[PDB]
Amino acid sequence: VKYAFKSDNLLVGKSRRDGVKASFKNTYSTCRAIKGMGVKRAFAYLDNVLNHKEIVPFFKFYKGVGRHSQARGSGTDKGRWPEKSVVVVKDILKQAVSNAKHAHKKEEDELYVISYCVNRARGRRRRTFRAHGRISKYESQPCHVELIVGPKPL
Amino acid sequence: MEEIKGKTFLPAIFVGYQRSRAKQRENVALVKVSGIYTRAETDKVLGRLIAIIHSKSGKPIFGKICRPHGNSGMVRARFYTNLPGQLMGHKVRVFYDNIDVGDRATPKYERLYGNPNATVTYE
Amino acid sequence: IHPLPHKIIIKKRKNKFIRFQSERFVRVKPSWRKPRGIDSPMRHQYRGQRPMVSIGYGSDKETRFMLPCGFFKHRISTVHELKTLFMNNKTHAAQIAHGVSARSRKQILEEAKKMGVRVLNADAKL
Amino acid sequence: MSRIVIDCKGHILGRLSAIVAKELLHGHEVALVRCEKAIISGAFRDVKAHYLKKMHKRTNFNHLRGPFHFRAPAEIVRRTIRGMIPYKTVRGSDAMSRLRVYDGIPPCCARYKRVVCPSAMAYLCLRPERRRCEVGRVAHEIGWQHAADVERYEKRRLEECDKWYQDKIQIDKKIAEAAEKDAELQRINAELAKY
RNA sequence: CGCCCGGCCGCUCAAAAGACCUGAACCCGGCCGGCGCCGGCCCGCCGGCCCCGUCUCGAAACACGGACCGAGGAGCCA
RNA sequence: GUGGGCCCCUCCUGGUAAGCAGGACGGGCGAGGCGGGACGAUCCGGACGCCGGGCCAGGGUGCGCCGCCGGGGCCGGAA
RNA sequence: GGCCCCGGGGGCGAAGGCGGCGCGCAGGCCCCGCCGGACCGGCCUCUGGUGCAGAUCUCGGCAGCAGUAGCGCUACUCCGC
RNA sequence: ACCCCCCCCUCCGGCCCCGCCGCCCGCGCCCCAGCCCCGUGCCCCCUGCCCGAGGCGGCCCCCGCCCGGGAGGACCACCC
Ligand SMILES: [K+]
Ligand SMILES: [K+]
Ligand SMILES: [K+]
Ligand SMILES: [K+]
Ligand SMILES: [K+]
Ligand SMILES: [K+]
Ligand SMILES: [K+]
Ligand SMILES: [K+]
Ligand SMILES: [K+]
Ligand SMILES: [K+]
Ligand SMILES: [K+]
Ligand SMILES: [K+]
Ligand SMILES: [K+]
Ligand SMILES: [K+]
Ligand SMILES: [K+]
Ligand SMILES: [K+]
Ligand SMILES: [K+]
Ligand SMILES: [K+]
Ligand SMILES: [K+]
Ligand SMILES: [K+]
Ligand SMILES: [K+]
Ligand SMILES: [Mg+2]
Ligand SMILES: [Mg+2]
Ligand SMILES: [Mg+2]
Ligand SMILES: [Mg+2]
Ligand SMILES: [Mg+2]
Ligand SMILES: [Mg+2]
Ligand SMILES: [Mg+2]
Ligand SMILES: [Mg+2]
Ligand SMILES: [Mg+2]
Ligand SMILES: [Mg+2]
Repeated sequence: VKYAFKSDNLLVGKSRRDGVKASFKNTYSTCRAIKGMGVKRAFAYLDNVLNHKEIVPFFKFYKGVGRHSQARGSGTDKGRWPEKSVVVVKDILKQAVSNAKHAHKKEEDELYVISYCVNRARGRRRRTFRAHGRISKYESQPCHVELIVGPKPL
Repeated sequence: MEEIKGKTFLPAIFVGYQRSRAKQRENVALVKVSGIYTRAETDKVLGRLIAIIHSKSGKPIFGKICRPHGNSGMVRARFYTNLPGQLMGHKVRVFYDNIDVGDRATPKYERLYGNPNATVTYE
Repeated sequence: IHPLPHKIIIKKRKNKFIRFQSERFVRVKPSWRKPRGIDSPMRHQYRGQRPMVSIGYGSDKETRFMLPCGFFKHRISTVHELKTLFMNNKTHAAQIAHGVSARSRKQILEEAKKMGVRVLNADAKL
Repeated sequence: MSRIVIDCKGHILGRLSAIVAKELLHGHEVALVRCEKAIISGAFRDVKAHYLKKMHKRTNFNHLRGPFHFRAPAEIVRRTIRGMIPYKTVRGSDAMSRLRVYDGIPPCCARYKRVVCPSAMAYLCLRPERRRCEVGRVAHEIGWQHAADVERYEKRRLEECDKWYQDKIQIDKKIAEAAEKDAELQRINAELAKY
């Protein structure tokens, strides 16, 4: 399962995980909410989300997501605190930053998040029982996640 | 506009295309010439070179006054290239003098499809 | 490499005749069909509908099938066919069939340049 | 591409509206001043009943979706002009954006040159026995709050301009003494040849 | 093989073809551009345009069938 | 293939009547594009290959919306 | 079933796929670039289980809805952890 | 004239003044009668077509949350 980021003549650190048992829409929002940051503050911000000090704002998947006071300056009024998505994204970020530092003695002080991609993967199929003798599905939406770090975008 | 710069003119307006309530013909433009309130007073502006300025690129389109319309001084005109609807309500210039623009004032169906039996020569 | 002068080429319609309601459904292809419904608006040809095919659009018989460069077309695969079809011809130019390889495109192109035939896909495979 | 400024004293509402609408659609900027002195023919009471019958029409389930009925003469004139424009298109909206309509003469127009349209003025349009009323009074009966204010402001400015005209008289007597520029006589003769 | 603590680099091979030939549509994610058909004009203006198929004197109908997409699907034979 | 028709103009029959039901010469819609009658299968004109020019039927000519002036008068529905 | 002038086109790249021009009133045809990796046809005569938008069509895949509707039987807590 | 419209009263896009503090744009002023109409039955008619700064009229810009209580409260918001 290939990389979607196909830039050339740049020095990047790449990491990726395929088939992740976590909500696709939650994980997508987490990655888009950290896109563009320096890596130090992306880690600080992810830890803050884990501790309910900041939020993830929700574009593109928001019907039923509640409005909250910590979304007061982001462009929307809607956000949440996806804890499993934050776990996965922190681990993939550490992999990418380690890759970049070990491939070039570049510091965390000139690294930024410059690209992400999330896609939908094949789910686990269980079943649930409905009234009047019926049976319906109880699937999951797992995801493919990649994440790219490199030098300041301009 | 570096060719018609010094050329003084009589003012006009492009009000619309020739139409009925069902149909609209974009080949012919309806044009209002100042001081022309009568069908008979259109003789003097008949056959004259005119021009409009298309905003983008700032360049003019050249055309000619062809025919009267109604009883009240309206005229029909044909331009080098048929006009976009955006240009309505804009001004038209009627030149007092002569300019040789060559073939660049005459409509496209007369320019090509005019039937001189123009054989494509191939040199 | 030049044809004889001809009458001016006239195309009576410039766009393609497109199937009714093919813009709404992916499953309905743009290939032309004849409307045949009892309440069909395009069958009735009320105003504002798409134009309909008829023999009134056909091209003038002297210019029909003539390519923009003024030559009629022959489609060939071998040097034998090239020689045969362009023995004493001043109205057609040749075209190489798409399946012919580079090795033999060389030889066809040389023989055509000798004879004095124009080829319309000269520089396909370098 | 100047502006045409029209003084609406004396004019018939529908006839002036037709003129203004055609002029706007020819890409012209037009202001109209003194809208409360325009005229509607008929008895004032008939005009009144007509405007109250108009006011009765509103959307039953929510009046914020309904037709809005403006009470000032300027916006009455503006709604009448919209009646003659195709305003739900881009062309019609541009024509609307080119208009302006006023009660009294405000300072933003106080030094423009006004014109009239005699072929739509009531002393030329209406027969002497026909009744007639002015828009300001109908507006005052249907709910306009500002009649007395417009009259006080009009009084003050008319006095001010009456003063100004006295200087204007002498300032013209100097301007007119310019019968001594032969670089102008040498072409007034040419004007005369053609006139 | 090397490096981090599954990932990255690169290795076999003509080629990953890496759990597998090719790999369309419907539908979706990231970057870039912009905000229905016909006609004129280079392009966002102006003009025209009810949902098909069907039974029916008569269908846009508040008559019925039809979320989308692919593949199959009905006058042949004695 | 069809053997459910329907409408208009004139002429009729039953019914208080009906956008009701039943008959007659001619025409139309059905199975007839286009313009007009704001809007309508049938009314007023005109009945059809793809284009360029001209003339114009029916209806109309304050603004929406293509198109005008002059002259002489006047200023839904029953008893 | 034949022909395709020293014996039809093909790893010097077949069929198919994705974009683009040209020809034809049209059904459709032809060429080019990229993918793909082994077969394919123009003309004459012969044969048919021979062309889809619809059938509450069949089988398969799958969207919005939507991170939505939803998760009897009294009860767990601190420390090791 | 219990009728109708306005006030009071409820909501209220937009706008205005004041605090801390730059840009752009245009060039045109009698009034009042019409069976006194006071000497009419004209002007303008070039917005670039060669026009282009003061005064007088316009335009743009200009202002934080988190956090905790509450007289506030589904979540938000609101008042501190
Ligand atoms: K389609
Ligand atoms: K029918
Ligand atoms: K049926
Ligand atoms: K039936
Ligand atoms: K029936
Ligand atoms: K139908
Ligand atoms: K029907
Ligand atoms: K109905
Ligand atoms: K309906
Ligand atoms: K409906
Ligand atoms: K039916
Ligand atoms: K039913
Ligand atoms: K049925
Ligand atoms: K239906
Ligand atoms: K009876
Ligand atoms: K027929
Ligand atoms: K018929
Ligand atoms: K078979
Ligand atoms: K649901
Ligand atoms: K009331
Ligand atoms: K009160
Ligand atoms: Mg259950
Ligand atoms: Mg059971
Ligand atoms: Mg595969
Ligand atoms: Mg259904
Ligand atoms: Mg199929
Ligand atoms: Mg009946
Ligand atoms: Mg109509
Ligand atoms: Mg008109
Ligand atoms: Mg079959
Ligand atoms: Mg069918």
